[PDB]
Parts: sequence; structure tokens; C-alpha cells
Amino acid sequence: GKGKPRGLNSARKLRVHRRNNRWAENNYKKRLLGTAFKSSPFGGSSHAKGIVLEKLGIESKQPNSAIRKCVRVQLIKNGKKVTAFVPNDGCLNFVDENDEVLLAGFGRKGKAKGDIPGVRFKVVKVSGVSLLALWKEKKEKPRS
Amino acid sequence: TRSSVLADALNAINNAEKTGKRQVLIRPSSKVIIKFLQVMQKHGYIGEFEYIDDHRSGKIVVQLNGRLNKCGVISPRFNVKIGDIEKWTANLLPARQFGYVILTTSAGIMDHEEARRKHVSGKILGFVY
Amino acid sequence: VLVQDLLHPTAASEARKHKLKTLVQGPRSYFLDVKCPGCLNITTVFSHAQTAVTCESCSTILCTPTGGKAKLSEGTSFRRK
Amino acid sequence: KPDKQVSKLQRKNKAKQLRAQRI
Amino acid sequence: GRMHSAGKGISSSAIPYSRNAPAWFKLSSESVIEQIVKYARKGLTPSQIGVLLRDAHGVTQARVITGNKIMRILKSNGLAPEIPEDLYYLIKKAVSVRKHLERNRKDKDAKFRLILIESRIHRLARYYRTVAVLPPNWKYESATASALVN
RNA sequence: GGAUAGUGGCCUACCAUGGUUUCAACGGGUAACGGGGAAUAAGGGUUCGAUUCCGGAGAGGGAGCCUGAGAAACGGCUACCA
RNA sequence: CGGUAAUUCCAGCUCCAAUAGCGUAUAUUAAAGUUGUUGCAGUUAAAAAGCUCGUAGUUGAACUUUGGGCCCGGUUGGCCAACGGGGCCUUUUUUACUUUGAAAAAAUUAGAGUGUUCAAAGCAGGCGUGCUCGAAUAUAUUAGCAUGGAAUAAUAGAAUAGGACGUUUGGUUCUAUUUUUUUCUAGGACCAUCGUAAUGAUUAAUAGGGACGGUCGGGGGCAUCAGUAUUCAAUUGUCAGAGGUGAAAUUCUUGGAUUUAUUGAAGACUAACUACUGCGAAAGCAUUUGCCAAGGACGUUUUCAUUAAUCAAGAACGAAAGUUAGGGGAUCGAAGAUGAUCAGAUACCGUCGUAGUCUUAACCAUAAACUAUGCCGACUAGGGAUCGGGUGGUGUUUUUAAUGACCCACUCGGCACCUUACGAGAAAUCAAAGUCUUUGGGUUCUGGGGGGAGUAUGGUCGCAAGGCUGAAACUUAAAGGAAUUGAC
Repeated sequence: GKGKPRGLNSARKLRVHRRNNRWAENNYKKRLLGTAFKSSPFGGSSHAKGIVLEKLGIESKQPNSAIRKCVRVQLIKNGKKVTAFVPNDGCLNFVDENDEVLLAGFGRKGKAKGDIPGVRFKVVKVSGVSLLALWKEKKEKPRS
Repeated sequence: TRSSVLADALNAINNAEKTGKRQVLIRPSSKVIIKFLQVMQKHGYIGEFEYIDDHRSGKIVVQLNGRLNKCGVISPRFNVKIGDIEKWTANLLPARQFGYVILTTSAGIMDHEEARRKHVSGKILGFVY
Repeated sequence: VLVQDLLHPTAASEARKHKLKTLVQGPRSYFLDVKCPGCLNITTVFSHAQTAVTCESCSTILCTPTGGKAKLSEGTSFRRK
Repeated sequence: KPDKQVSKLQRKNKAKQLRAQRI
Repeated sequence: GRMHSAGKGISSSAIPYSRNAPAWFKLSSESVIEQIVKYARKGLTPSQIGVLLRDAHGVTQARVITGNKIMRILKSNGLAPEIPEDLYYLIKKAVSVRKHLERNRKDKDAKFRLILIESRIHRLARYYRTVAVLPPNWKYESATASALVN
């Protein structure tokens, strides 16, 4: 019964069978193939730094209605091109082209978050100062 | 293609007990079956039983008294070290203070409590409670 | 139903079961003494014979085979042995 | 058209010659 | 169940419980051993000999009247065949089917049945090599099998 | 037989045709130095170990060698490549 | 959530949580019985391969010293009771497995001692004011070593005896102390005769193979026979329409259509009987007779003696359509050529017709190839209908016996049905889809949210059409099953 061998000397078939079936687990397969090195923009790191190319607004998905604020960024270590979200409303005035920004993942392990189509990353720091400190008026940003 | 004569015998006893019958017949017999029943009889789970000769491995008729909850076989007969006996009893028995695991050892067939007094081990056969 | 004696079945119920399913197995065929009308020579015949058994004294035939029991010829006399 | 698998050597070589450009 | 079909039949002999000769039987053991050897010289197989003694004489079972089985009695007298009789009959059947197929190449059913017969030969011959009643490297093959039986 | 501190296709001459494998050889990959160990655990497990101790390898890349009980040494030498 | 009337945005009050700390990103562990040995799922939700054979692998029925007496006897409990152990009597080859022991560096881990002011630590420290206790112990898979046991699971032995004991009497051969070329003598092996013995072979599986007997079937191959019908053709009587649709037109016809009568040819097919019936591995199989070879079930006081179950590789067969070459070419008919384009039930119809439909010799290997349910084995359940075989009856009829047909009782095997639920399930429902948290009879295959996609790429098979094997980037919050109630 139960469709699997029970015999006392059947250990070889049991372990070989498990190896074949682990390839259906989604995160197991990612490790063993090394997908994060060969592809995806951060080559497996938690953060990356880039140069701002241009400023964009993204229309939210229906049923919500908003024009959300984003930037195009080129990553320094790869040259790959990416779009990032800028949190906290008026903070978009703190970023301008050829600024240098630090980016982080948008919390969903490579999926897009909420209303925003195709945006996977958010800005953390610009020109070496954190956006949270600027928004709360705790520090000042030098131009260049 | 009977792979285990012992497995068939205890399956027949379970099905009779569940429906409330007072007797059951099992075919064929073997030395191992007799030894297993004698242990069950010692602790009071079954009445007397009788063996019929036929020149062809015989038959047994068992009297049932309504005390048995379950009996069963473990297959394969895993090797058991003395330190392991405590794990099998935790998995198989319903409480710390009744029921038995049954072993074959080179000292004979016996329940797990006798094996501790004599300080022996071997291979697991089955359980009763 | 719930209580019955499995060791002492009644003779009548035992007689109707299939030969392999009685409490102990056993055959239900038997042997016959047979005499032809001519000779004195008795001979022994199996009740489910497959061969056409002749007499010993001469090539007169005593039985013929069928799908089951053998058919004894006309004029023969027999006794269950 | 065929899919290509990166051997250890050509993996090593490409990384080396990208470093040269940076330098 | 059957080895090569879905059949489930249970028909068989059922030998008696008693292991000693019936009270009405009264020939000697030597008498019946002489009969057995007599038929073997005439060319009958152990299966055929047993049938004749059962229904033309009183002999219920030769192993009970004498001490021994018919096959051993023949071997003790130099009458043993070169190959066992059940293997012999399988090869005989295969030859006759293979002959039929020489004329009737469209008979797809016969072609299927031939493969089953030959599987039974291999399974049986492998057994006899292990207990060494056949010599090692004895092998069935389609061409020579005809002469082996004939 | 030569060579070695010494055994051995370690190397040479003559001769034989062998050796491994579905109980996975051979080939490919590792963002792979091995182990004592670490994290999380009802039990059974899963993941990690460049890094305080033990063993191995290397001194930009390859090759060669002197002195010496001990090195194919690099805070010793010689040549080529960068 | 937010379109003024904001419990969710922004600010002010108040309140909550952790607190010298609190939040975010990425990886990994638990949650996850969503990787399942313990311990999942595969009728309808993802998932049983068209079918059968078969090598590696995994797994495999029962049986051989059992019982009974008599002493010693240690531990625990209140002399005596239980539990452990030894001795004696009664006819008295090779492995796996398990116990014990030696081994497995220190640090780390578990853990004994000790008021670092407590603690994380450390290995110290006490006592009179010279004296003195310590720096324990355990664990550590597998492999190797030594030792006790003999259940379970394997392996070997006496059958052309060539066997055992031989303590019975010859022969050959080889080594040597001692005490003196050679003998005695001690010890090797081998050959022969007498003699002793209970002289030496487990059962016969409601496992399997083989023989035999009377049967059974729309199972297969080759040959042969019949039946109407359809189309066409030749004769034949009569005289205007015939066909077809919802309606009509193209078409055929006074040289006679359609209709009637007598004959003939060709190719295909096998009505009614025909069913909750039969056979085959599946695909599938229906007129008669003959030949050839095969098969299940039943009967059996026949024979052999474990010969078995499932199965990667590998192999045979595989509807319809389709491909290559020859034959045939009635009917129907992808493509193609044509008639009408009017009318909402009859909205898709009429005419002609190529390939094909049949057959021979080679290919292809797909189907809702379905019971949408893998094979082998045991148990839980009862009744009378039917198909095949057997047994009994003082039974009916054919006839004065046998046989045949029928009736009643019983039994083995098969396609189904009705009743029943200890049970199972999300439910519909289920004699297995039961004997599963009270979780283990043996064994093969497949699945892991929905798309991208049976796509791309590599390989292999094919004349071709195509078959088999078979991804990822990226994208998304559902897609899906069963069963209730009932708007305009």
C-alpha cells in the first residue's frame, strides 16, 4: 500500500526519488541554478547604488487613480537600467538628474507592490543623506 | 503472494473485534503466530485458542472476550537498540502505563517491559493495547 | 451470528460445502468393484476414470469417460468398495 | 539560435577583461 | 491467478488425510513396482503411468503404497529421460505453433501467443540450470528446437 | 635493468591483452579548502562553516636550482611572460 | 481608504506597544503533514502510462529440542512473595542482527562544586591570624577491534554414495629424533577387504507450471456459400410531367423521363432475431460449410516441487484520418465546378464530383485509446436472476431404455443487480473510494497556485505529416470542485 517501497534494503530508491521531486519547489530551484547571479539587477545584494537619468510619473492601476512619482536609474556596477519609486510626496523635489541614489527592494521579493505597475525598488538615500531625515527637516542637502 | 502470514492473522482479529464477534478463524498458522498469541493471552487480551492439524500448516480458532482495542504489525522489522525502545513506545502506545510493544530477541519473543528487566534488545514485531 | 461454534459444525452443513472449504480437506470420489456379464473376474474402477477400462480377460470395455463421473456400461454389475 | 552554457574558463576570462576596462 | 492471463480458477485434486494404504488394498509393494517399470519400458511418462494405476488398478497413490515417487523409481532403473517431461511438452507446443506461422503470416494472434509460450520456456529452463538437472549453457533456440524434440 | 632514502609503470627494453561501469563509470557545474563546530528544533529534520584549534596549499604567473639534518624556500638565487 | 458630509490622507489633543533602544531591505530556519522514513495527494479539484511481455532493482508460504523434575541461588519488598541467574537428570560451514568493553585531541555542548557585591564569566578558593578541599561526570552516528546470545532472515551438507565410524587385514609413498649401506621404529598421505548402523530423500500451500477428460464462445488465419438492396444495361406497356425545399431554381423528358414487367453485370454490406447476453491483452469481433493452430472455466485419491509478485532498459500489437507502389472503383464523398439569395421553426438548402471509402506489400504510433478509478494477496455481506462446468432427486416430457429439453436443491468461475454502513468522504456518492492521527501486507508510475507553454533550444525516430524527451526571463491574486436559495 501507499505506493512507495517499504523494504529494509530500499534506501537507494527512496533518496533518489526525493531528489527528483525537490525541483518542483520554487525557492529550492532558484538556489541550485544560481538564478540571482545570472539575472536580476542587484546581483544578489540587498542594496545597490545608481545614477538618476530622468524623472517620471506612473499612472496607477485601476480602480485606483493617481499619478505616482518615479525615476529611471542606471546601476553603477552593472549598467543595467531600472525604475524606482520615491516615497513621501514632496520628496521628489530633493532628487534631480545625475544625483547618486541608494536603492532598496520594495519588500515583496521581486514582485511589484500595490498599485504601481512594474516598479520593484524604492529610493533610500540621495547624495549621501537619507530621505527620511530630509522629509522631517532634520538635515540639509548640498547641491552639486 | 502472501508476503507476511503474521500480518494477515492480526488483521482478521481486528475486523472480528470491531463487529462484536466472539470467535475468529485464521489460516495458515506458524510458530511465530503461536508465540505472539501466547503473549497476548498472558496479559488477558484473549481467551483460549485451539490449533487444528491438517498436514498443511494448520488453522487456529481464537476466543475473543471484548477487551482488545487494537493489535498490529510493524513492517519492516527494524533493528532496535536499547536506547531506542523509549521512542517506539511514545509513538505507538496510547499512554505511559498500559499497552505493550513486542520484540524478537535472541532471548526469545517478549514484551518491551520484560526486555528491560532482562536487559536485551533485537527487532520489533508489533504492538498490543 | 455473533456467537457460533466453529469447531463442531453440523454434519448436514458440512456435507454441502465445496471439498476444499470444509474444516479439513478431503476427496469425495471412491472406488468400485465391477463384474462383466461373462467372466467371473472382478476388477477395481475409479469413479472418475479418464481411460476406457477394459476387462482383463478380454477387450470388452467397462466404462467410458465423461466430463465428470465415468459412465458404466450396460449389463455390468458393481458394488461400492 | 542555440542556447549557450558558460564554462568555468570563459566565466573567468570575461570577468578579468571587464576589470581591465575599469582600470 | 494465472501466470499469463486474468483467470482465477481454483480447481485441483484434494489428497486424503490418511498417509497409509487403504484396508481393502492388498497387493505387495514389489508387485506394483514391477508394473511401473513395465510401462516405462513401453515409453509412458510419469504422468501417464500414474493415471493408469489409479483407475485400472487399486493404486490410489504410488508414494503411499511404495516408499517413493514415480520419477525416482524410474531414475533408479536407468529409465530417466534426457530432459524433464514438462519442459519437453512446452517445446513441443512451441514447434507446432511456429510451423503454423510459416503458412499464415497474417495471423497476428498466433504471433502474440508464441511470445508467451517462449517466455515460459525461459523461466522454466533457468530453474533447471540452477538445480543442475540441465547442464550449464543449455539454451533454447528456435532453429534447433525442432530436432531436440524430434 | 636504471633511478631513489626506500617500495612501486616511477622510468626503459622485451612480452601478454588487459582494467572501470545502470550498485551510475567517464564528462560537465560549484558565487567548493576539509574537520572540530554554528543557527533553528516536541520527535524526525533543514541550512551554514573565508574566520581564535587540528590538517592542506600559495607568496604577480609558470619553470629550474644552490646551501643544508630539513626547502623545489620567495623579507634565497636564475630565465621567460605581465 | 479618499469625489466637501475622511474611524485609513495632513495637523493638533489623547491613547497603545517595546524601551537605551526601535524601524527598513535581502538571505535562511520555524510556521509547512505546501517535499511527507516517522507523515501528503492522484473518480469529479494538479496528477494511473493505449495494452501485454520482460532484464537490472525491490519483495517472497509452512516444517527440525518441546515439555517435565531436583539442587544452589542474588536483588527487592514486607520467615515469605516477586523478579533475575547457575548446575544436574530426563535417548541429549559462512554472514546479518543485538549486549558489554577498549577507542573517538582541547575548546564548544549538557552537567557537579564555589556569594565574581548579583549576572555573563572564571577555575578558583577555604580555615588559625601555618594547615587544607579542588580543577568531577556524561554524550560523541558510521567504519575497524575484543566479548556474551542463538529468536528472526539468509547460506552449506550423504543419491552415476565418491558418505560416516574402522579401534579389520594387505599394498604404496614421505620425513626424522634417537641407539647403532641397511633394518627396526615414530609420524604424512593414498589404495583394497571384512565389519558396525533404524545406514542416507520434510510437507504436498483453497501458491505456480505440465499431462489427461467431456464441453463452451459474434477469439484468430485461409478457402468456400447465400441474401435482399443500390447503380448501370438490354428487351417491355402507357403518355406528361419528374426531382427537390420552408419556398424555388440549375437538371431530366413526346427520339418517351418518372412509373410497370422479364433478365444480366459489378463492388460493398451482413437488417429483423439483438439483450442491463457472449469472446479477446487492449484496439476490437455477428450469413453457411471445411481445414489449421491456440484459449479460459470445470472434473481429478495424476505429475514436478518454490519453479513466484511487480518492473528502468529492451520487445510484440495498436480505431479513424494520413504517406509510397500495384489492383479495384457500386455507394457515399474534404477539395473543386455550379443553382437560389427569397423567407426568422422548418436559416442551411440543390446538382455533378477528384483524393478517399475495399484489397495486396511496406510506413505512421495518435483519440473523451473513459469505469475520466495501476497490478498481486487477505478480511468485513446477504438474496435470487442470468451465462459456462459439475453433483444429487422416489421429479416432467420425448420412448418400452441411454441421451436431449425442462423443474427443484447444492457448488466453483464470470458480466451485472437489489439490500445493508461497523465504515469513508468537501459533497455528489462508494463492496471499495472500507479495514488511516488507534497513522507500516508487497511493488511500479505521476503532482506541488494560475499564465508564459507543450512554446524556445539540444537530442532521437520518420519519405513526409509529425511523435518522444522538454526550459527560463517575465507576469498575476486568484484560477478551480461540490452543493443551497432564487432577482429583472
